[PDB]
Amino acid sequence: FTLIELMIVIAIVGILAAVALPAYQDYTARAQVSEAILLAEGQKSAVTEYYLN
Amino acid sequence: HGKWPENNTSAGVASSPTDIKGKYVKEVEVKNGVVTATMLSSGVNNEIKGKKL
Ligand SMILES: *[C@@H]1O[C@H](C)[C@@H](NC(C)=O)[C@H](O[C@H]2O[C@H](CO)[C@H](O)[C@H](O)[C@H]2O)[C@H]1NC(C)=O
Repeated sequence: FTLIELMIVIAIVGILAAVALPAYQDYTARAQVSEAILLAEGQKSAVTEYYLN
Repeated sequence: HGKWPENNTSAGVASSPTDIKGKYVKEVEVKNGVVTATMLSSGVNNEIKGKKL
């Protein structure tokens, strides 16, 4: 008898595929969301520039 | 003449103060020697708009 050793595999086979993937496509999103933010960084002072002058 | 000029005409400058003006300045009046200058409106956000020096 070994099957419970196979059972535990197929328990490992059914993986979670952690929410630490989709919370980190949401924070990979935070990466390229930031890529949008880093654009905004340029306009921060330029928009400001119009706003002040 | 031995006293401060009341006003522009006496000072010998543009009788209308508003004619004397700046890129961001509204007018310049003589007031018994004291030279008051009024600022324009927008051109800055800042709390100067129409204010006096
Ligand atoms: C210029 O500032 C002097 C101090 C004024 N003179 C006096 C005595 O207050 C002048 O005003 C005299 O001249 C004007 C000329 O039209 C007028 O005749 C007034 O009656 C005077 O007092 C001031 N000049 C002006 C044009 O206000």
